[PDB]
Amino acid sequence: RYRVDLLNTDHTLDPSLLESGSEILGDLKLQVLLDEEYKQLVKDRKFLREVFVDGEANWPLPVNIRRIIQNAQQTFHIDHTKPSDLTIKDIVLGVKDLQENLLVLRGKNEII
Amino acid sequence: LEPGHAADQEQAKLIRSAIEHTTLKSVTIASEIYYDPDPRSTVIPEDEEIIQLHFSLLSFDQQSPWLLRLELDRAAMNDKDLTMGQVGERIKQTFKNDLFVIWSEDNDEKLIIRCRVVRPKSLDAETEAEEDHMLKKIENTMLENITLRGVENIERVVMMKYDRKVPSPTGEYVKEPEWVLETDGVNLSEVMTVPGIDPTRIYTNSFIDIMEVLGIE
Amino acid sequence: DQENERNISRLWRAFRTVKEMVKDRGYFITQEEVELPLEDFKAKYCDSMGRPQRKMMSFQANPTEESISKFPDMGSLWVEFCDEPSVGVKTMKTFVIHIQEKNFQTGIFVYQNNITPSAMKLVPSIPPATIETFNEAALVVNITHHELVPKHIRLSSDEKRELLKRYRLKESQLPRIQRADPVALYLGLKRGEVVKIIRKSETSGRYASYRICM
Amino acid sequence: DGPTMREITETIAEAKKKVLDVTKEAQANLLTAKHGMTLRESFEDNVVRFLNEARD
Amino acid sequence: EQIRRKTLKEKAIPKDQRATTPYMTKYERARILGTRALQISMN
Amino acid sequence: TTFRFCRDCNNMLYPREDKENNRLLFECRTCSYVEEAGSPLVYRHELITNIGETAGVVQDIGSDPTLPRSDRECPKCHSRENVFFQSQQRRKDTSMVLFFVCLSCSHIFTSDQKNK
Ligand SMILES: [Zn+2]
Ligand SMILES: [Zn+2]
Repeated sequence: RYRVDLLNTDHTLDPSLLESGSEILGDLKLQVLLDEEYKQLVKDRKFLREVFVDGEANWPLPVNIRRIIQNAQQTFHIDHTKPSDLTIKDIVLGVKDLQENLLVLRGKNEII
Repeated sequence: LEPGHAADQEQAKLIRSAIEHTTLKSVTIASEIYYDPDPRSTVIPEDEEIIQLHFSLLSFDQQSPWLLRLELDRAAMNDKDLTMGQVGERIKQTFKNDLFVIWSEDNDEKLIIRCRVVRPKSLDAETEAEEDHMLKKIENTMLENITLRGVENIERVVMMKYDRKVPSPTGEYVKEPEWVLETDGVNLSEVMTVPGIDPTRIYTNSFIDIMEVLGIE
Repeated sequence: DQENERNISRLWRAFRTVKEMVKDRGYFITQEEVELPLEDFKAKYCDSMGRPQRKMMSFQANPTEESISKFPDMGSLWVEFCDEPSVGVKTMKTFVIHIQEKNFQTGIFVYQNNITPSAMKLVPSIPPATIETFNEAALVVNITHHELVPKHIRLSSDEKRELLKRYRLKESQLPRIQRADPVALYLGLKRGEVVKIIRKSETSGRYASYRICM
Repeated sequence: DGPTMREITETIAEAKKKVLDVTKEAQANLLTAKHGMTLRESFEDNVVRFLNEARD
Repeated sequence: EQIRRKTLKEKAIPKDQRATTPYMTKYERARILGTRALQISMN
Repeated sequence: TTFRFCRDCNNMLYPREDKENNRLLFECRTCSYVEEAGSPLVYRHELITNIGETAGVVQDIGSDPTLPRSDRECPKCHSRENVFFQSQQRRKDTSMVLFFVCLSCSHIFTSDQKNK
């Protein structure tokens, strides 16, 4: 579900999923971004298994991501056949800056 | 239980024996006081074979003629992991050498333990008048103030098989069963220190004892 | 010797808990001596005929360089294990003057059963020397390893000042931890010291509270 | 309807038969006690369990 | 305390270092609407 | 334990140690009455008890209309009709074993199979 490898075939990405899907095989810096994202996901998995020892997946959290995904799919009419305009670096950087935009405390010191 | 010994039923039985407070009141059928004039042969015909090994093993010239016999229950030797030797040595070390104790073997048809109070060499013209009452007082503190095994404030321990979720080596979460000891009564400081358990996972219904033992957080 | 093995296991677990305590306080205790096994424990700290001795069990520890950088006000620590069950006035006096002559600011006395009140009254000694008495039965199991006990980290003076400044707090407005709490005794907290408590949160994953020692 | 009421009556009757069998075992002292509870408490637990599962 | 004392001008946090949320709260919105409507109802 | 009373003042007797014979003799504390003990047992205390379970059996126990009747076989006189009741001791841990009283010969017989 998560590992994307641009240098192998066991976890390769299908070129039909995105416009720049053929020329990204064998890339290095994009593979660096994927390795960083997958390492962060593995660390998240380990942290979640540390926090929830019983491995319960359903927990109360603020923003329903699934509803927003479905609203975007139905608003822009995702046909799930046309290749996507998204580049992978744009996806990774967008998720990262979204994480930096989730502000609960607005202080400008190390403790806050 | 210890995480490497979680599914061991007999090890959980050993822990249950190690933590449950068992006294002589839970094991003894009856307590009787007899008069045996000499500490060589008994006057009771049923324990003639019991005395004639232990008396021949051995002192007796300074022993009181009063005898304290306790008859125990066979089923109490079965539900509780107890034998005659453990009870005998516990009673011996509680009363030191002031009370000479012998016991029947575990294969005997009657579970009889016999006790005699050793007399001093000084002349006592009035102690023998109340010697029966003194032996009754010894028998009173014998029944409930002697703990055969386990830690205090533990009424009884029952044994459940709960179903915890453990990460499988393939990555999934599997419903691995575990033998867990539920307890009535709280002695959390003492129960945590016994071996064979996991002291990092012990939980108590009384959160007051958690704060006193583990901490405010 | 059945009881002696049980006491030897208790003493070995207490020694491991003491080593973990000293390592968590910031002093230099290496990892291989923390998990010293029972067979190597009996090979060193037990005599020929079997009784474990406690005089050579007593040891000395020094703070790490990181702990000097964070706390540049403490030096060595002395941990003593007692032999007699009831500690008299004379043994306590020899312990505190041995601390005095070797210039120890902290001394951990691990007694067996009890401290006599005639020796307990002089446990407060000349500043900055501090004496902490621990019972061996309370140290068989390390409480910090329990799943309910979260991570307690003692804050420095500058960290405490920054914490009070950024939240605009006074000392009394912080959550409190008493100076008899088992984790407070484990960390050796003095009055007015703040611990950052990092715990698991089911709503935000990680949560950092703070508690001042009263 | 009638077949369902007959089946319900049969269920209640077979639960009463099980309760009677447990009662005969207890009155013959052939019923073992569950751990942590007496003979009468175990008998009452078995009877209540049988009647509750009958009602269900 | 440590950063502010009594009722000096240090009570007023300057605009460049305001750490509160830039969003109007529901209580702030309710009281602003109430105060403005009360003023408008009094000409 | 068979408590024994003095034959003169009707007060209970107590065991005495004597060094003349070293025997068990019961002594009256009131009028100095001496008699010879028929048993060495001077004190008995049962923690589990088997007496009192058949308490209340009288010559007209079958006249009680509330007592249930059974059809069990009396193993003394072979009579089907009899009354029965549970153990009359009110301990919490007592068993539910039935005691049957035959109404023809007043014989007590239990339903206990562990004993039999
Ligand atoms: Zn008389
Ligand atoms: Zn009959």
